[PDB]
Amino acid sequence: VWKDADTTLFCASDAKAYETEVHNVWATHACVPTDPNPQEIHLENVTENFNMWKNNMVEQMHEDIISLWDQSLQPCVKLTGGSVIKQACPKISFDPIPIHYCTPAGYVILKCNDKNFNGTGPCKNVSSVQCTHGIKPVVSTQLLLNGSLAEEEIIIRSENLTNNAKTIIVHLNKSVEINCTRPSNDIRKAYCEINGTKWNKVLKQVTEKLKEHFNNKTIIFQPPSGGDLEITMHSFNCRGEFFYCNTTQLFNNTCKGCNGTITLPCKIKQIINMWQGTGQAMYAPPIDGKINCVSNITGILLTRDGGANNTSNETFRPGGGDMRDNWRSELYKYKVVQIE
Ligand SMILES: N=C(N)NCCN1CCN(C(=O)N2C[C@H](CO)C[C@H](C(=O)Nc3ccc(Cl)c(F)c3)C2)CC1
Ligand SMILES: *[C@@H]1O[C@H](CO)[C@@H](O)[C@H](O)[C@H]1NC(C)=O
Ligand SMILES: *[C@@H]1O[C@H](CO)[C@@H](O)[C@H](O)[C@H]1NC(C)=O
Ligand SMILES: *[C@@H]1O[C@H](CO)[C@@H](O)[C@H](O)[C@H]1NC(C)=O
Ligand SMILES: *[C@@H]1O[C@H](CO)[C@@H](O)[C@H](O)[C@H]1NC(C)=O
Ligand SMILES: *[C@@H]1O[C@H](CO)[C@@H](O)[C@H](O)[C@H]1NC(C)=O
Ligand SMILES: *[C@@H]1O[C@H](CO)[C@@H](O)[C@H](O)[C@H]1NC(C)=O
Ligand SMILES: *[C@@H]1O[C@H](CO)[C@@H](O)[C@H](O)[C@H]1NC(C)=O
Ligand SMILES: *[C@@H]1O[C@H](CO)[C@@H](O)[C@H](O)[C@H]1NC(C)=O
Ligand SMILES: *[C@@H]1O[C@H](CO)[C@@H](O)[C@H](O)[C@H]1NC(C)=O
Repeated sequence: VWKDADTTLFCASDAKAYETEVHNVWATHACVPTDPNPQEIHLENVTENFNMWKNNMVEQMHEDIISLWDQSLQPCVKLTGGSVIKQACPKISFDPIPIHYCTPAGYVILKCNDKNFNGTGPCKNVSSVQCTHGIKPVVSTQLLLNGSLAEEEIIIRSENLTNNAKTIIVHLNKSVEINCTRPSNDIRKAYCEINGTKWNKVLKQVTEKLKEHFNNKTIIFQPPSGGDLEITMHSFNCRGEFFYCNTTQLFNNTCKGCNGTITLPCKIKQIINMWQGTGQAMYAPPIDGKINCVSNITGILLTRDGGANNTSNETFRPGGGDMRDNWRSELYKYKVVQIE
């Protein structure tokens, strides 16, 4: 027997000894070793209600990544309003690793094994576990990177699809590779390569699905309508450098004669609007050599235009900024219960 409850979680990872990569270093002192023998217990004929938009695990993971980034990605200058601090900012080794979130004695994690689970409402195939799976804490905007994939169809996730102020998480069932490079020897100019055939096939399927939720209306994609570079661009961190990539070529409804390699223009930025809290961090110029990251696009962050009930269209724009939706997109099938 159990009841919905919150408690302090603990983390587990496969961190290595002597490795200087910051995620490894942080997991070495902040987490325990991964469960050598994990085994979930199935709860026969048990239906449970989940709410990925109201999940204290998300808040706790957010706390951890903030602590991780604050211990590892030390900006040269942090203009956090008023006075400014110019601490140490050596170049570091940055590559996220999987982190497990685990419950203490007296608690368990309920796991939604419904393959069409959209993140809210009842779950028919419930299992109990001691730790979540390994979740990579990938910080990004617009595109969710290096995550898990929907096991069946593309899933639409939203706290309330009818309210246009609620972010939509698109969970893909097929990943799309995005290959980003800053060639060696403008040191800040880069480019991301995406296969256009693939991207346009998935993007078409996303419109088909969104049609299902918006009574077969005309689905239109448009670039963000204003804001800072972090959300009008696809932002992410590659080898400790902050990439800002123009996704206009991705969120055009054009696709013809357009089906080759899509080349997104990118910049490595030194001055960043932080995602942890309102403030500005400045880092040193980028490192030498070929900077390259090959990542899987496993989801999209979408915001729907308002003032369209009286039209025949629904316009969708890439979103982002609140990193909790990134953790949400992986924590959606977990919930913490107390053993009564
Ligand atoms: N948890 C709650 N409830 N609020 C937190 C909000 N608090 C306050 C201030 N916050 C902003 O103001 N933000 C707006 C800002 C643009 O002005 C950009 C920020 C960004 O996402 N930065 C970013 C940097 C690097 C990478 Cl790689 C990346 F993927 C993203 C988001 C966030 C946290
Ligand atoms: C229910 O979940 C279990 C894992 O706990 C899985 O093996 C099984 O295929 C699931 N059943 C359905 C119908 O999805
Ligand atoms: C998710 O599924 C539940 C089923 O109970 C439904 O009530 C809810 O509207 C769905 N949400 C979305 C965004 O499809
Ligand atoms: C990228 O996707 C492929 C297939 O979708 C998968 O096998 C691979 O593990 C993924 N890579 C990462 C780093 O998640
Ligand atoms: C992904 O989901 C779409 C529907 O959203 C479906 O048409 C397609 O066949 C699915 N792909 C795979 C590989 O399951
Ligand atoms: C969803 O948002 C719409 C639009 O504001 C609102 O009218 C409706 O009450 C919301 N639904 C719920 C269940 O809160
Ligand atoms: C990524 O792009 C670079 C430059 O275009 C290329 O040299 C490299 O082979 C690519 N790698 C993959 C896995 O696509
Ligand atoms: C792009 O994707 C399509 C379909 O997924 C594939 O057939 C094609 O070979 C890819 N293009 C390149 C240059 O790899
Ligand atoms: C992205 O590129 C398009 C076309 O070159 C341009 O109109 C747009 O201003 C760019 N995005 C930003 C945020 O500057
Ligand atoms: C995604 O995973 C690949 C393989 O592990 C890695 O090379 C890449 O840097 C990751 N991307 C991000 C944005 O962390």
